[PDB]
Amino acid sequence: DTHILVFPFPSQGHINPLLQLSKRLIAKGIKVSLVTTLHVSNHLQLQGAYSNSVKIEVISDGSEDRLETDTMRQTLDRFRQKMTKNLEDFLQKAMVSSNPPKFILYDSTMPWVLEVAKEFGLDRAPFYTQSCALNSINYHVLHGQLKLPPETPTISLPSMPLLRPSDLPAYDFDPASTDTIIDLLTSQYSNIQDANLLFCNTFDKLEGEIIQWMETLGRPVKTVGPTVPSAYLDKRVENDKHYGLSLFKPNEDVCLKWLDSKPSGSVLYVSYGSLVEMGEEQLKELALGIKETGKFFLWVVRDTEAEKLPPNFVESVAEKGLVVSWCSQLEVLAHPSVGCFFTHCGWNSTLEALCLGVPVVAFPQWADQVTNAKFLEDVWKVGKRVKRNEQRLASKEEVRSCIWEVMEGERASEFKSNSMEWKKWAKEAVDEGGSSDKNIEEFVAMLKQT
Repeated sequence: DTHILVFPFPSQGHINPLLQLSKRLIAKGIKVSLVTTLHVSNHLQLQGAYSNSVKIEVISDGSEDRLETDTMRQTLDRFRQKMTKNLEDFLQKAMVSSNPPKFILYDSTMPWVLEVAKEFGLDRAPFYTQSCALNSINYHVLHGQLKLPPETPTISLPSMPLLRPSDLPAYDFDPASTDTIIDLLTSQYSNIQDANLLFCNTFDKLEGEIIQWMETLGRPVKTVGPTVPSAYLDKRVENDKHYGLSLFKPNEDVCLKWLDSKPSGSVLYVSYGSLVEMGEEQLKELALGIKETGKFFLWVVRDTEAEKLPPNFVESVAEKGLVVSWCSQLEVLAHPSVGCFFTHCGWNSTLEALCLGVPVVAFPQWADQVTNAKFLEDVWKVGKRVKRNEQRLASKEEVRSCIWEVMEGERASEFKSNSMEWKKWAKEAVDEGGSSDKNIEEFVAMLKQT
């Protein structure tokens, strides 16, 4: 039996994609051990009950954890030194055991894993959990064809759409972290020469040209996405309705009953992200913009954010708006009453919109979200970006008009038509003989050749 290690970066947004790939691998008979920290194993129940369940390997004592006093460098230098020793310690034992691991698949955000694999003579592959488009951008920043301040008003990278400065990741919301973030991002492409493969959380129909460009860098590139549960795609992995490894523990939901009573394709599902902190002025323009559409909306917004809503807002939308602390985004997006998705354009939510065939109103906030929004609007053509002002503030009218344009406007039919197509192609890719299934089959066969 073939054994591999999967080593995600310990942050929500990064763990899910690897857990999901780990499920496709165990479904093809690979034994998977998940290498992770004391902190992640305490807050997630990763241990399934079965013979083929992912084995959880805690390799840290918690002393590598982020302190709230830390400057980003401090958090990263410490994480690296301690986790480097932890992995080395783990491999010193694992590699001389009964059936040692034949591979380590690690989040591309931890390129120092490659150096450890190299010392132990262990086959290794980084996993790029965000768009291939952002692999092009960061590679070009690394090799100098692109600067941290864009040197021109239009950027034409090879095999890419034209990008403006406002289409490029904005990592500068904390002008103290920006350089640290960019060096960490650009450092994921420096040591690829020694990578067995480069895994990408995308699919060939979505980013084909960019993936073909990446293949020119000299290593085999395997598209294995989207990492969305099987029950919403090919449905070949029994019970796969959630991101996690252990048996799904349903919350008590009010959202689906509410959606059941609204017309087919009628309601705007609103989520500007579980991690985004939105200022009160923008929050109010967003709220009144949604209200000024007169459409049914379901808005999921956590209590610390909900606190910042205009005092009488929730009461004023008693008829049309359901504003709640939690729903299952996957179950909401899959619901026939949901016609449009107002999103922050995080890669994970972007893949879910594409997979579940829901047109978007793109309200990107930080980082790769701006580039994800550019592709959703101009490349995949499944909706529109809220126009924002010089101040970056999106007015209530620009929120209202954008929602109306996507849901009711001239290109409304086109957005839905294109979303149904991307839903088909996404399912195709992960279904038997799909571009992604074939990359996973190929990988599994290679592993079996030890």
